[PDB]
Order: sequence, then structure tokens, then C-alpha cells
Amino acid sequence: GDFLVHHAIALGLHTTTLILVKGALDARGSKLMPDKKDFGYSFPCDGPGRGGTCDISAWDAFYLAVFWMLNTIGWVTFYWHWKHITLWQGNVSQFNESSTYLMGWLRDYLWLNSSQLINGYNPFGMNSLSVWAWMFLFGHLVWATGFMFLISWRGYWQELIETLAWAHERTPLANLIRWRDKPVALSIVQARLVGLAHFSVGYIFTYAAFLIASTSGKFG
Amino acid sequence: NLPSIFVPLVGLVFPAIAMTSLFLYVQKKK
Amino acid sequence: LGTADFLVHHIHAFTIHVTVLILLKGVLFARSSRLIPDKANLGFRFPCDGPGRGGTCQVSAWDHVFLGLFWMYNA
Amino acid sequence: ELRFPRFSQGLAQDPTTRRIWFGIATAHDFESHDDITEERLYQNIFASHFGQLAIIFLWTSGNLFHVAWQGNFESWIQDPLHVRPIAHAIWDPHFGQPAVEAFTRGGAAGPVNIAYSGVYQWWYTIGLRTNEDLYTGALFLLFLST
Amino acid sequence: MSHSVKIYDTCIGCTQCVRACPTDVLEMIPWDGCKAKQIASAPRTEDCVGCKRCESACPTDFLSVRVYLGPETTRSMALSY
Amino acid sequence: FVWAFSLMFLFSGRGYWQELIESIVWAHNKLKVAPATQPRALSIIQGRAVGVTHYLLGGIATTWAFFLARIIAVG
Amino acid sequence: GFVPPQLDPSTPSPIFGGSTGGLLRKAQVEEFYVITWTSPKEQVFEMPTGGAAIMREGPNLLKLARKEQCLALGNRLRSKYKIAYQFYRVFPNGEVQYLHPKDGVYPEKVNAGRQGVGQNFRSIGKNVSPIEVKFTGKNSFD
Amino acid sequence: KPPPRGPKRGTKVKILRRESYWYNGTGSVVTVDQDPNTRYPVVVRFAKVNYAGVSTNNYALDEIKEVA
Amino acid sequence: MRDIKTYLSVAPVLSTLWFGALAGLLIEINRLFPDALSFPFF
Amino acid sequence: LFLIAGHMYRTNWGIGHGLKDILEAHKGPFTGQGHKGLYEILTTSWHAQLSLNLAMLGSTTIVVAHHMYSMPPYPYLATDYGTQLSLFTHHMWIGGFLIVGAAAHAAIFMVRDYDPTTRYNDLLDRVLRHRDAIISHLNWVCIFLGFHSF
Amino acid sequence: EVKIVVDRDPVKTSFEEWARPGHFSRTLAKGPDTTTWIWNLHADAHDFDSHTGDLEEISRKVFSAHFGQLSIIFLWLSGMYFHGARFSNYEAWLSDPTHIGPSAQVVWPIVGQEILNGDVGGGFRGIQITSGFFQLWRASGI
Amino acid sequence: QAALYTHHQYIAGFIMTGAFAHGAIFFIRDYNPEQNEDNVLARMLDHKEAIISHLSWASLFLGFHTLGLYVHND
Amino acid sequence: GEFITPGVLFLYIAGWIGWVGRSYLIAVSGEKKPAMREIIIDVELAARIIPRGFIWPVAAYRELINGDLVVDDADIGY
Ligand code: CLA
Ligand code: CLA
Ligand SMILES: CC1=C(/C=C/C(C)=C/C=C/C(C)=C/C=C/C=C(C)/C=C/C=C(C)/C=C/C2=C(C)CCCC2(C)C)C(C)(C)CCC1
Ligand SMILES: CC1=C(/C=C/C(C)=C/C=C/C(C)=C\C=C\C=C(C)\C=C\C=C(C)\C=C\C2=C(C)CCCC2(C)C)C(C)(C)CCC1
Ligand SMILES: CC1=C(C/C=C(\C)CCC[C@H](C)CCC[C@H](C)CCCC(C)C)C(=O)c2ccccc2C1=O
Ligand code: SF4
Ligand code: SF4
Repeated sequence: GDFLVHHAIALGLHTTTLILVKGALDARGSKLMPDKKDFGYSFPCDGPGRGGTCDISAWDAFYLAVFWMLNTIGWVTFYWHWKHITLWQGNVSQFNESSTYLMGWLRDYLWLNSSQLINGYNPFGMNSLSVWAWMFLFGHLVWATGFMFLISWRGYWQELIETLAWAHERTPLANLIRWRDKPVALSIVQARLVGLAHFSVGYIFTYAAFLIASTSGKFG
Repeated sequence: NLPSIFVPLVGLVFPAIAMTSLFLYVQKKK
Repeated sequence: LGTADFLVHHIHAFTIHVTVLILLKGVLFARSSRLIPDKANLGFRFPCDGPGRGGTCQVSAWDHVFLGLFWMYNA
Repeated sequence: ELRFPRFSQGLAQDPTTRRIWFGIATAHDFESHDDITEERLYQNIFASHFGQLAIIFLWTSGNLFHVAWQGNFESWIQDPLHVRPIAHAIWDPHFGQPAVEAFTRGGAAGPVNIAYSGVYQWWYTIGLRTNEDLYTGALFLLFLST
Repeated sequence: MSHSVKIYDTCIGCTQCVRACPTDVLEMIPWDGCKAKQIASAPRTEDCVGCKRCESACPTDFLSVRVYLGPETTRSMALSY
Repeated sequence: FVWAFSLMFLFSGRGYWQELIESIVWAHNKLKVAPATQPRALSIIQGRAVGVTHYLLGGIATTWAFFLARIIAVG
Repeated sequence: GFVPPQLDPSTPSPIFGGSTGGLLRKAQVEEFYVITWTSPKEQVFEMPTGGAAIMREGPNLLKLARKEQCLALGNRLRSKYKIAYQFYRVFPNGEVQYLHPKDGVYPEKVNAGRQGVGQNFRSIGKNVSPIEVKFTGKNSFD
Repeated sequence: KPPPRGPKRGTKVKILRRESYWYNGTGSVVTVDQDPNTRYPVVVRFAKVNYAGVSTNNYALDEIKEVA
Repeated sequence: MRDIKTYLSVAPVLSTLWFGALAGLLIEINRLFPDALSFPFF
Repeated sequence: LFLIAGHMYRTNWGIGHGLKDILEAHKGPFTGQGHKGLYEILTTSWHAQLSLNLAMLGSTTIVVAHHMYSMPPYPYLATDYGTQLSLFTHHMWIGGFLIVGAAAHAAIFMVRDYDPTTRYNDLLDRVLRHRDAIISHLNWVCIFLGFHSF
Repeated sequence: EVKIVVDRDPVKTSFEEWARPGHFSRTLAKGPDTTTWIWNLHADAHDFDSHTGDLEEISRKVFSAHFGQLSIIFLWLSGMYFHGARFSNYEAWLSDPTHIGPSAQVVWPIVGQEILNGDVGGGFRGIQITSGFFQLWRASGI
Repeated sequence: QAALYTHHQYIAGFIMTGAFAHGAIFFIRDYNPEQNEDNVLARMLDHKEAIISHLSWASLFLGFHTLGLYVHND
Repeated sequence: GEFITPGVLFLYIAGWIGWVGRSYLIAVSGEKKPAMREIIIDVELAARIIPRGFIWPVAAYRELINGDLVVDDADIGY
């Protein structure tokens, strides 16, 4: 089991490096745009021409990189926790057999060890673990809000604001209040940054809740 | 005793004065 | 039909409405909007109109149905 | 200039709300500030660093203060394997009654949080032994922050 | 000046950028450095919205009209309200 | 796996994948195995189209296997 | 130089039932645009803000809130109906500014006498790297 | 009296413009403009296509290396 | 007749014909030498 | 019921209705010219018909799935828990997609086939003119339901 | 009036276009510029509207296309009836429909995948179906 | 133990990404292609194709087989 | 026979696929448009090349020595 996981760890480091190293060396320029240096580290894109240039700034190379970092560190901490959580119980056979097929990781680590966490509060009562049960879902909620900014891009929301900024300008008793700063949808880069902020926060809080509750539930 | 005073102050008052202080500074014009 | 059923019936009324909103906006604004005044000339499924005017990613009617699919998948 | 942000004129005249968002993200990027010079670039960084040390010392004076005002540090020493280390106390006026009971543990009198940062063992090893060592430990770091 | 539009010397005077400006920025002026004897020119950069379609229709080696996005004004942001 | 796979298309953009393609293309020039249908990255509205399609396929099939196996065993 | 501009009069606007895409408070504070064209025949066209309105004989006039909108219709008229048009800019105080042809001739073809504002006489690859402009008000392209 | 300048026709040329799409590539000269003021005379046709689909553009004399 | 052969030579049609033959071959070998975890000849 | 309904629209003999004339009598004060002109724009464009058919066939599939679980029509279908769950789930998904298709082809009609100089309609015109109201009001409800359901 | 005027032999049945991929569209027919070509081939296969500009041909293509869609369904139906006849415990299911699962698919045992042949009972084995044809074939008295 | 070992790896994951991120800003803002003529730094911009492709190869080889052997085990 | 023997068995096959495909692209490279001969594969030409992958280790190793397995600095275009 420890053989196969280590390559999965090794896969993360190269692929994570590949994005970052590809970002660094092509920062000054490349064939798709050989004067990328004239725009800075972070710029949105370069327009639809030449076949479309979405996600070309060296910034975006850092952007995609973080996803592979969280996945990679996901595969590392997962491995450390399960190997130790079987050891501390003196049940070392369970890891050494289940850890060779994926359903073993999904059944015997995720599904099995979260039995005490999700009962933090039920229609029967609550426990000390309730706060970790709440944060657990709170992790799922922020993470799922992250997708909203990564998938849905700006031009849609901008047309949505304009209708809204018309409705507010015609409603009686509410045309007496006027924005000082005009309302516009977030910029293209901002959405990526904002979208990644949610994804990371939700990804840390979710795992951090499961890690503490499941272990402290048994204290062993 | 002491928490019952300091928790609201940092939870309710200190936010309110903070938000209202920035809002004027952000929205100034000179 | 008790309370627990009352909530979920108002969930369905929510996701149905949101799905209607996305698709309906696409149909009406498939020819023009206050952002792009000549969107019709750009066809039915075009990616964007470049990063100007703040950024015009996904204004084509094809990208409204592209967004609707998730909510249809959600409802 | 003429308004927030003071360090970027191009953003200042932006009328939309874009200015506010972008006046926060580009605060610390000292190169792209207007009218920057290589002497300022370093002198801001040097002053900013001391700001980051102030936070680190103030942060660590928080831990010592609570562990020695609401914690089990003197009791935990007496049996490290059966006394949950205590991080701080809980005062949340939304708590109902069965939660107040549930979060009362570690031999406290009200709700508490069990400390999982492992400070209790580290300070045991490096020689701290009562509450009083911790209080002066708090004051000193607070002074270093000042 | 809101955005900066720059036209280089590679331009072959094809009048494909000017015809593709949706808000009337670029325009054509005489030259003597091409067979067509005319080169494009950008004397109204204020109203330049930033829609890179102006230079998705410049058919040269790299490009001969280039658009650099600077600060945004109330018309360079295309606000109608 | 297919559901999580679709995210690679929705989140990222084309201009990054076009460039990485170029470096891969160079290695094939070295060994003379560069094809004559020049490699290109998917068009902008295709990156989305593939993105939504997998996402829907992963989401629906997961429920499919979730439902049949559950209900067949309990009745 | 024969460039006396058109000097906007007050003419009758087209028949239209009115829509929600007209001007907003931006008109009363910043600016709004009008685009005066003359037709030979009373037909029906499509408005940039959605919906269809019927142009009437002779001097029309019509106000839109941006410049992209005045031109977007301006292309349609010049293309579909083979018809002339200008447009202006109107300020809150009342000063009106001549905009579109700017010389009497559309910018597509060449007038001997316009300026050359905004040109670099060097290929694009010869710009200066960002180290050569640091701590200055310059940019690579400038 | 002065002979035509640059390559005549059909002569393969190695491109030397750095920012081009065909740098270190080879194309075919289809015509050279003989006007001295012309700033990029040598009209080079290629076999591949740049990202816009174009497959030709002008070039400067010192950016053309006449391979043989 | 020529047009039929040309169509049969376009890429997708070869693919199914080629891969189909490949699938048949591997299935046969696994039917005759099943379980095949090692190569115990030499 | 169907058979009699078949004998309505005029084909070759004297009797029967005219689909053009039915659409040209319903015109109202708020609506103006009413359904005049819809006969053309529903006859010289396939993307109109495909969008309109998709919505109805999409909706009907859903109603099929609501009835087949409450009025079990085939024998020994009720106590077939494997079948009931699948059949209800299957036609919901089919019904869901086909409705989305009706949005796409309605959108395609607006771009390609719609033309207000020949195929002019009045209702489809009025609907365009106040589109800012339609989306904003539908926007508020989607927020209202969002807060009071989730 | 209402009559049946058709044409005779519009398009000649031949195999030429089967060896000229992308014949339908003028843009696609020139050949594979890059791999972008082999994606645009399928994206515009069925868009009969973009190939030609008149309603008559678009009609004849959609009319004939439906026949293909109609034909496949029949072939799909044919398999379902065939499979239920040669590879099913239907006749056994007609005895104790309450507690014998409907099975109408049987897998070849190659790589151990015969474990998929479940004990659906009725002296048979196979993948237990859930499309509920069996209740449909009983309600019609098969 | 778990709360500490997991904590420091995530910190290390973030910090390591920053190191390359400020590598890119170096090549943009402060690098000088003349003062670094042919030294070890400019050459890493000279065979960037060779670096990028092989990283792509090693990732692909690990991806196919680590996943490959895994589905087979599954 | 657990790893090494099956492994060499793969590497033989993998080159055969690799070496044959390389020969075809070079073979059709000198035509009016190599684009058409790859989406519509020439079957006969791919039949007289399909066995040349029986001896790829011998053939390639001679190319490497003779220095025609690689190119030097002429990369795009030609
Ligand atoms: C979990 C993820 C998630 C969430 C929460 C949302 C939420 C929302 N989306 Mg959305 N979206 C998502 C994922 C998500 N999306 C994804 C992945 C996509 C891509 C397909 C989209 C695509 C999409 C589109 C295309 C549209 C939306 C719309 C909406 C909004 C309508 C619902 C509404 O008004 O409810 C209100 C908000 C909630 C229910 C959120 C929870 C709020 C709770 C009840 C209380 C919050 C705390 C409270 C304010 C106290 C504050 C505390 C204080 C300290 C600050 C809403 C903001 C629609 C919209 O905005 O128009 C109406 C719309 O058109 N989204
Ligand atoms: C003749 C076919 C052929 C050959 C000899 C090569 C050779 C090479 N490729 Mg490759 N490649 C090919 C086709 C080929 N490629 C195709 C069709 C694709 C698209 C999927 C790729 C995608 C690809 C990527 C993404 C990468 C390479 C890389 C490489 C290099 C390292 C070897 C490697 O990693 O293999 C990679 C092997 C694969 C990706 C497997 C797919 C190859 C298929 C199965 C072979 C197709 C053969 C052809 C269809 C048969 C024609 C027969 C003819 C008679 C009709 C090497 C120069 C890597 C590199 O740069 O390293 C330096 C790298 O990162 N290639
Ligand atoms: C075996 C062993 C040993 C040894 C070890 C070693 C020696 C190791 C090494 C290690 C290493 C050796 C590591 C490394 C790492 C690296 C890294 C991690 C890198 C990083 C980099 C970076 C980050 C970069 C950046 C940049 C860029 C990107 C561009 C330019 C700029 C700069 C530079 C910034 C001993 C005997 C002691 C003991 C026993 C065991
Ligand atoms: C012994 C052994 C081992 C080890 C191994 C190793 C360590 C290796 C290395 C390796 C290496 C370090 C390699 C390198 C390479 C390089 C190069 C450079 C290559 C190249 C190649 C080529 C170039 C080819 C080509 C071709 C051919 C010939 C065929 C196909 C087609 C083509 C064209 C592709 C182990 C432990 C695992 C196990 C046991 C056994
Ligand atoms: C990964 C990715 C790619 C890369 C994907 C590509 C280039 C296509 C995937 C490769 C396909 C599978 C080609 C391989 C099939 C060939 C016909 C060769 C067939 C040979 C087989 C039989 C082995 C994009 O082009 C892209 C574009 C826009 C947004 C996001 C993305 C994106 O996320
Ligand atoms: S879609 Fe957005 S990111 Fe992509 S090219 Fe258009 S503007 Fe740029
Ligand atoms: S970006 Fe748009 S407005 Fe600016 S010059 Fe180009 S086409 Fe004109």
C-alpha cells in the first residue's frame, strides 16, 4: 500500500511543479503572445483573437497551481492520518489490505471514520462534537460557493447588474437613495482570486474538522 | 464576569465603529 | 404532508425559478443588451467580446443555456 | 490621489466599486505604488517587517495569557495522560442549556475549548511549572511587541 | 489615454482595424511607407472600450495595432447608468 | 472520477493549454514526428461544452449507481 | 479647411412606444448622445435597446446613452438602408459637441490633413523590457 | 539599370524575425517590392498557418536569410 | 467502388476495425491463458 | 375525444377553421395587435417549432413520472421497488433536459430567424420592450425564495 | 388547395461524398487546417440551417433525418423484445412475480465477470433489469 | 500529533507555491537580458522547451500507471 | 518473469508502434498536403511499413549513430 501511495505523492510534485515551472519560464513571452512581458505579472487575458487567450498570464499559472497543491497535500495528510489511526488502535492489518484499492480508502477511511463526527447534533441530542459537526458542513458550504466564481464568468453577471441598477432607479421611496460608487461585477482576475479563496478556505475547514473530530472522538 | 463585557465590545461595538469609520474614509473626496 | 414536506416543496419552487431565470434571460437578451448593443451580429454561440468594458466573458445565449444545465441538474 | 487609495491615482479616479476592491489588494505591492523610489521601497519594507514582528509577539502573548487565566496548566502537569489541556473559555450568548453542559469538560466550571496546538507539552518540557511563570511570560512578550 | 492604443510601422494599410472599431477610435491617415500608402492612427483613445476585436483583425506577422489596458473611466467601462 | 474530471475544463482556460501544447509540439519536431494537422487547444466554447458534459455525466451516473444498488438489495 | 460641422437642430423623433432601455440618471448628470439622420421613406427598423420603431420621413433625431449604441445603429442604417447619419454628445449644461465623421468623411477612407496621434515607428518586438522603465512614469509602449 | 533587390522568386528563406510565428522556419518568396521607401518588401509565403490562419506577411531585408 | 474503399480508409472507421481486432485478440489470449500474473517461460 | 378534435381545422372542403384567423381575433387592449402575425413566424422557421414542441414534450414527461408512481398502471409494478424508483427517476431526467432544449432553440430563433421588418409580431415585440422589468422581478423572487427556503 | 406535389430525384444516390469529409459546409470542405478542423466537423454536422439558405432543403433534410431517428428506436425495441425472449426468466417470472427478480441480460464469463450473473432466482442467472418491461409484457398478455 | 503534522504540511504547501510565484515576478519586472548574458540564468530561458516537455513526460508516466495499477487493483 | 521479462516484452511492442508511426509521417511528409493523408490514412503505404517495426531496435540504433534520429536547430516550418 505504501508503495502505491508514494507515487501518487510523487505524481503531485511533478505536476504541481510543471504548472509553476511552465509559468515561470514562459512569463517573458511565448509563441501565442511573444510580448507577454509588456503587460505585467497579472492581466486578465488577451482577447478572443488568435483562437482565444483565456488564462494566459503567469498569474494564472500560479492560479491553477494551488489546486494541485491542495490535492497533493490532500494525498499526503490523508496517508499520514489513516496509517496512524490504524496503528493507534493496534489494527495495522486494516490499512495494509484496504489501502490497495480505492474503495478501501473511500469505505474504510472516509465513510467509516466519520460516524462519530456527523452525529454532533441530531433530533435526539447534541454532544461535544457538535461544533466540529457544524464546521464540517460549513466547510462544505464555502467550498461549494467557490465553484460559483470559477465556472460562471463575468459577462453574465454584468448584464444582470444593469437590470438591477435600473429597477432601483425607478422604485418609489427607493430612488431617494443613490449609490456613491456605481455598482459593477467583479473583474475577471478578481473572480478567480475570490473563487480560489472560497475553495481553499472550504477545503481546509472541511478536512480540519474531520481530522480533529474523528481522532478526538476515539482519542485513539 | 469580565467576558460578558469584553465579548460584546469586540463583537458588536468595535465592529460598528470600525465599519462606520472606514466607510467615511473610503467615501471621502478632496 | 407535515412540516418537513412543506420546506422541500419550497425548495423545488426555488430551483425551478432560478433555472427559469437563467434560460429566460438568455432568450430575451439574445439580440442586444445595455452592455453589448449588437450581440445579435455575433451569432448564437460565441465565446466573449474580449476583456474590455470590464470583461465580457460568457454573454452569448449559448452560455446561458450552458449555465442552465447545472441548475437543471440541481433542480 | 485625492481619495482612497492614497497610493494609486489610477485607481482613485475609478468611479465604480472596482476602486474599493482594488484599493485593498494592491496595498502592499510597493513597486507599483505611484511616486515610489528605491529608498522608499526598502524603508517601507523595513518598517513593515517590524509590524509583522509585533503581530507575532502579540499573538504569542495571547496564548500564554489564556492558558494561565482559564486553563488547566497547573492541574494538567499533575497527570498529563488524563487531563484534557484547555485552550480558553467560551462565552457565547446564543448557547442553549444542553450545549453549556456538553462543552463543560477538562475539569472547568463552564464551557471551554480543548487545546490541540500542543502548547501544554512544549511549556512543560522547557521548564515552565505554574501559572505565574506564564503571566510574566505574557507581559514580557507584550513588552517585546511594544 | 484611458486605455493606450498604439499602431506600429508594420501596418500594411488594410483598413481592417478601423472598420472594426465599435466606438470610432481608430482612423486612417496618409503615409508613404507601404504600397497602399496609408497607415492607421488612433487619435480618439478616450472612448476606447478595450474590446480587442480591433486587433483580432490585423493580419500581420505579430500585430500592428496593439491595445494596453490601463485605468478605467466611466466610458472606458461602458457604463450606461 | 468523471465528475471530478470535468473541473479541469471548467475552471481553467484555453490560453494556458495552448502554450503547454507548444512545448510538447517542439519535442516532436526534434524527433521529426510533428503532425501536419497542427495541434491546437480546444476552442473557448468547446472547453465549456466538454466541461458541462462530463460534469452532468458524472453527477447523473453517481446517483444511478447509488439508487439501483441500494433499492435492489432492500427490496 | 472645409470642416464646418453640422450644428444640431431640434427635429422630430421617431414613432416609438418607449421601452425600458432608454436613458437613465447618467443622462441628467454626465452625458447623453443623439444621432440625427434623414430618411426618404417611412419604414421600420430595430432599436439598439431592443424592440422596433418606425422612422418617419426626413429629418429624424434620437437620443441614446452611450457611444457604442449610437454607432451600433449607425452601422445598421448605413448598411441596410444606405442612409447618412452623424451623432453628437450633449452635456448637462447644454453644450453639444460634434462627434462621428469628425471631418465630413467616415474614418475608413483617408483625408489629407488629419493627425497621427498614437503611433510607434518600430516593430512590436523592439519595445523596451520592463526593467528599462522602472521607477518612471513611462511604459514600454510609451 | 539597378538590378532588382533581394531574392528573386521561389528562393527558400530562413525567417529571422524574433516575434514571428515562423522564427527559425522556412518560407518561399513570392515577390519583392522594388520601391525603396517600402519598409517591409519581401513577401514570404509559408506552408504552415499562424494562429489567425494567415500564411503570409511582409518582412524586412535583414530579417531574411537566403538559404540554399 | 473506389469511393467506398476511400471512405473505409478514413480515420474513425479504421479505428473501430483496428481496435475491434485488438479487443478480440486480447480476449482470446485471456480465454486460453487466464490469471496470467507472471511470465513463467524462461 | 381525440378523433372529434381531429375534425376541426379546414383542409380542402368547406368546413373547418383557419389557424390564421383564430390567431387574428384574440387581440386585447393591454396587448395591442394580439396574436396577429404569429402564424408566419411559427410556419417559416423550424427553430420556433422545435423550441415550442420541446417545452411541451418536456413538461409532459415530468407529469408522466408523477402519475406512474401514484396510479400504478401495470400489474405487479407497485411492489417492484426496483422499477418504481428507476422509472420515476428516469423520466424526470428526460423531462428536465428537453425543457432546457426548448430554451436553446428559442434563443436560436431570436438570433437567426427573427426579423422585425417582415415577420413582425406585436406580442413578441412588447415582451422585448420591457425585458428589464421581467428579469429584475424574476430576480427578486429568486432571492426571496432563496432566503426563505434554504 | 392541399395536395401532394413532390419532386423526382433531387439528389443522386452515390458514394462520392462519403469520401469527401466536410462536404456539406463550404468552410469545412477545404480540408484539415489543424485539429480545430476535426472538432468543427461534428459541431456543424446536423446544423442544416448553416449549410444552405432556403427552407425547402432544410425541410427535406429534417424530414428524412427523423426517419433515421424513428428507425433506430425500432431497432432498439427489437433488441428488447428479442433479449426478453432468448435470455430471460420471463416465463418463470409469470409464475411468482412477487419474489423473482426480472432478469434479461446474461454476460459471457471471460475475466471472472460471471460474478455479475446474479441469483435473480427462478432457476436462472443474470443482470437483474429495472426498466420494467416484464410488467409491460404481462399487461399485454404475452 | 495529527493537528500538528497536518498543519505544517499545508503551510509548507502554500509557501512552496509562493517561491515559484515570485520567481515569475522576477523574470517580468527585474530580470535584465543583457547583464545576464549566457550565464546559468539566461540558459534556463534558452532550453525552456526541454524542461517543460520532460516534466510533462514524468507526470504522464506517473499518472498513467499509478492510476492504472489502481483501477486494476480495484 | 514478474517485471523484467514482461517489461522487455512491452518495450519491444511500444517501439514497434512508435517506430512505424514515425516512418509513416516521414513517408507522407513529402506530399502536396500531408494533412489529407493523415485524416484519410493510406492503407497500402501503411501496409508496406507495418512490418518495418519488426526490426525497430536495429534500425533505430543505426539512425542514432548516423545522426538522423534527431534534428539540431531547424524546428518550426521546416
Ligand atoms: C453552494 C454554492 C452556491 C450558493 C450558495 C449559491 C448562491 C446563489 N446563487 Mg449560485 N451558483 C453556484 C453555486 C452556488 N450559488 C454554482 C456552482 C453555479 C454555476 C452553475 C452558480 C450559478 C448561479 C447563477 C447563474 C445564478 C446563481 C444565483 C444565486 C443566488 C440565488 C439564490 C439566492 O438569492 O439565495 C440567497 C442566498 C443564499 C440562500 C445563500 C445562503 C444565505 C443564508 C440563508 C444566510 C447567509 C448568512 C447571512 C447573510 C448572515 C450574514 C452574516 C454576517 C456576519 C455577514 C444565490 C446568491 C442566481 C442569482 O443570483 O440570481 C437570483 C443566478 O442567476 N448562481
Ligand atoms: C507515431 C506516434 C507518436 C510518436 C512516435 C510520439 C512520440 C513522442 N511523444 Mg507523442 N503523441 C502522439 C503520437 C506520437 N508521439 C499523439 C497522437 C498524441 C496525442 C494524444 C501525443 C501526445 C503526446 C504528449 C502529450 C506527450 C508526447 C510525448 C512524446 C515524446 C515522448 C514519448 C512519450 O511520452 O509518448 C507519449 C505517448 C502517448 C501520449 C500515447 C499516445 C500516442 C498514441 C497511442 C500513438 C499513436 C500512433 C499512431 C496513431 C499510429 C499511426 C500508424 C500509421 C501506420 C497509421 C515522443 C517524442 C511527450 C513528450 O513531450 O516527451 C518529450 C508528451 O508529453 N506525445
Ligand atoms: C541523500 C542524503 C543526503 C543528501 C541529501 C541532499 C543533498 C538533498 C538535496 C536536496 C535538494 C537539492 C533539494 C532541492 C530543492 C529545490 C527546490 C525546492 C528549488 C526551488 C527553486 C525555486 C523556488 C526557484 C525559484 C525561481 C524561479 C522559479 C525562477 C528564477 C528565480 C527563482 C530562483 C526565484 C545526506 C547525505 C545529507 C544525508 C543522508 C540522505
Ligand atoms: C535497469 C532497471 C531499472 C532502472 C532503470 C533506469 C534507471 C533507467 C534509466 C533510463 C534513462 C535515464 C533513460 C534515458 C533516456 C533518454 C533518452 C533521450 C531516450 C530517448 C529515446 C528515444 C529518442 C526514442 C525514440 C524513438 C524510438 C527509437 C522508438 C519509438 C519511436 C521514437 C522516435 C520515439 C529499474 C530499477 C527500474 C528496475 C530494474 C531494471
Ligand atoms: C486539458 C484541456 C485542453 C487539452 C485537451 C486537448 C488538447 C484535447 C484532448 C486530447 C484528445 C483526446 C486528442 C487525442 C485523440 C487524437 C485523435 C489521437 C487519437 C489516438 C488514440 C487512438 C490514442 C484544452 O484544449 C482546453 C481548452 C479550453 C479550455 C480547457 C482546456 C483543458 O482543460
Ligand atoms: S472569455 Fe474572457 S478571458 Fe476569455 S478571451 Fe474572452 S474576455 Fe478573455
Ligand atoms: S479595443 Fe475596441 S474600442 Fe478600442 S480600439 Fe480596439 S476596437 Fe476600438
